Amino acid sequence: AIRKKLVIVGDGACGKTCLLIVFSKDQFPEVYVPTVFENYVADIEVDGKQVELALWDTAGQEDYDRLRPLSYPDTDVILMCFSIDSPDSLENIPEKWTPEVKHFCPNVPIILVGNKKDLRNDEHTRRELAKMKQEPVKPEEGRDMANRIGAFGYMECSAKTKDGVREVFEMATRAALQ
Amino acid sequence: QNWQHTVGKDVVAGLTQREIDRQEVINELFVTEASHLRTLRVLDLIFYQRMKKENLMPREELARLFPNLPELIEIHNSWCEAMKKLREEGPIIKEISDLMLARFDGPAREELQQVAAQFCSYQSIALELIKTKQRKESRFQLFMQEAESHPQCRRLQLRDLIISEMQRLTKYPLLLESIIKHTEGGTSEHEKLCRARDQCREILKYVNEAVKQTENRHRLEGYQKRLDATALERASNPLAAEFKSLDLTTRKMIHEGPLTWRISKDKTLDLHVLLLEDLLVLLQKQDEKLLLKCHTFSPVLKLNAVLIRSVATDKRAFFIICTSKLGPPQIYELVALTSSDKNTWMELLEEAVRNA
Repeated sequence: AIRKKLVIVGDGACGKTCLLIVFSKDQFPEVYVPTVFENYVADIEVDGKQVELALWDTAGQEDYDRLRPLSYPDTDVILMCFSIDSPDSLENIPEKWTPEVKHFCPNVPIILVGNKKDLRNDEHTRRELAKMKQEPVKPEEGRDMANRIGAFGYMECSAKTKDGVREVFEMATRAALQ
Repeated sequence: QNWQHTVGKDVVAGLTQREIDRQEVINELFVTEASHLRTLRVLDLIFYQRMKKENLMPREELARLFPNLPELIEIHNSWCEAMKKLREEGPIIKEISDLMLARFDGPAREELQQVAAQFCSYQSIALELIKTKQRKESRFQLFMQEAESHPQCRRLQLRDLIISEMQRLTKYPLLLESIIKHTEGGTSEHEKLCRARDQCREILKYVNEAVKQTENRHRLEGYQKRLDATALERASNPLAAEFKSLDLTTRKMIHEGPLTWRISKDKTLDLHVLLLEDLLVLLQKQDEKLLLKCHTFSPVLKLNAVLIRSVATDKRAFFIICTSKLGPPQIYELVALTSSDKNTWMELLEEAVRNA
């Protein structure tokens, strides 16, 4: 088989775990959203090729600088996430996540993912961030940050609706093959 | 599956939504604990017991990869049994805090953190070793493909599997924080879960520190053997002469990283530098050698005799200023890979300075 290792990184609460769940289940969990995603091998097809894509969550490792790197070895693609409803999370992409992933996963493609896009226009969201003199992350900011950090691609999705979830992983899988 | 639609099927309707949510999170803790235990048992049976009994590697290598697996198992097994005792008194679980404190507080915290630290600390090094050995020893490689082909590995490699103690430990604050959210505030129960959650974080802090220290010592041991302090037994500035027998093996390392040294005018000098506890060591990378050479400038700074300063035009550079009145009226200008990096480097250096 073609076996590839994917590791997903980014700030806590920016939807990492949820994202991995919808992709692997192809359903947003209706009744209960689980905290835990165990290491899991998912099957995906891209550009006609069958792939075993090993999925590693890092939720809960954000505070622990010398535990997180235990996840990095042999990584074939990184999914680097920020949440569209948190421009704080986007500023941490160049600030924390990129230098760490470049240092521990050199020459490994990165795909930058804007999670939670279903909130760019949630009203309740816009205010709370208008409080802090902020507003939802805009697509152009996402794409410019991708080019700035040298990402293979930029994608957005929403786990709630599933919109773009599959595509995130398809891109991530194409990146792992190049 | 799922608690509502699972057990609690008859009992679900007379409960509030907050109490439904609360029982789902519990249910998830309990089911994932069993699942973790099962994973440790695949490590045991498919890999460890077989490595031992067939002598796939020396005893001393094996003990570094599985220092204390039986003990680790029993930590999680004991708690799992206590969980099951609880589930027994009816499918709606009630107060849970005592069971949490019984694993994560007091002596129980001291035990778990020590046993996990011991199991994880050396892991990155022992997995490199395992990777090497697969590359170099056809029998070991064949034994690995074979063991990993077993169904219980669920298509995971040993290494996808062995990291699970660490990942598990990172789930506990999240699990607790989410039980708490659905627990009635102002209860002893709520207060005690908060305590348990705080203790889980501390335990993670401890395991973090153990990995750090164990990796850093092994790395420094490696650096020492590549250390050329030959252009020092007769230096040209007594500033640098005392470090002619410098042993990195006796200091703790805080940070390390590549740095470009604007030593003069549009001349530069690529380094790899170690932020140790008492010292900043500038090293030059000769092939696979590490040179502690002069220029002239000393290549080793005592941190109690420096100041660190930012830079007005360059978001990547920072200054190191020797205030030891007998030395460089010249500063050391160092450039990091990036602004983030230069930042990181700045903070750690300011901190280490403060404590020097």
